[PDB]
Amino acid sequence: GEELFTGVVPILVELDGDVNGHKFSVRGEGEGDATNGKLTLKFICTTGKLPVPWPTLVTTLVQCFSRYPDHMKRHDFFKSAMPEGYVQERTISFKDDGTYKTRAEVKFEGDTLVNRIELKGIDFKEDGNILGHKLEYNFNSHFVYITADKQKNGIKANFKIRHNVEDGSVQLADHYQQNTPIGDGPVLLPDNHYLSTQSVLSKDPNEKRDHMVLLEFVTAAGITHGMDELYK
Ligand code: NA
Repeated sequence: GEELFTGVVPILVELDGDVNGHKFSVRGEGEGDATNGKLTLKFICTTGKLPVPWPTLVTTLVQCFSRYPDHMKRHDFFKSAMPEGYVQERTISFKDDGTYKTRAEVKFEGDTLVNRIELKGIDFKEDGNILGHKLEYNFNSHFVYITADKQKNGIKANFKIRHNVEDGSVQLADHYQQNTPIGDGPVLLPDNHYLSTQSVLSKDPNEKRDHMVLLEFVTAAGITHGMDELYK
């Protein structure tokens, strides 16, 4: 629950991926400050050069660090499932191109929040925007729409990621997401709401490996009951 996130929490991220047969691994380390909604992470492709653009992996590479307003805390499924954790699965459909399917487990190893991911990508075009590395190294702001999934005792989400392309166009990546708690502990199943996300991608000038430095800010919104400063 909430008590596990009141301070700064170390994060580890591990990703094993296969896109069109290209096998790669990514490791990340950093920390999260859920009280402010802030993540700071650095990711390295430990197998060598990454075969897809780093921005395509941002959403896959810990929504338990979202800042939920006080009046919305009872709608925070992600923290409610901690420390035992949750499974997060997605299908990501790149318009006019291939698809990623991802399965991750997000849980605590003691003080550290760990996101361990398997990713499979298929049907990508060899000189599409992904395998052709035509996406700009930057990231837009989005809304993540959450609803409860009673049957699976978890949540579903949907959203559309917009990836800038180097020729000025936009590459859409449609996200379908399901989260299921690990084990049988009680959880908070929320009313419909959304996350508001913002991200900054950068590079470490002293890092020669293929890598991504990430700053991310996420808050929850879409419910107003109990937010008394809004009465005025
Ligand atoms: Na919360």
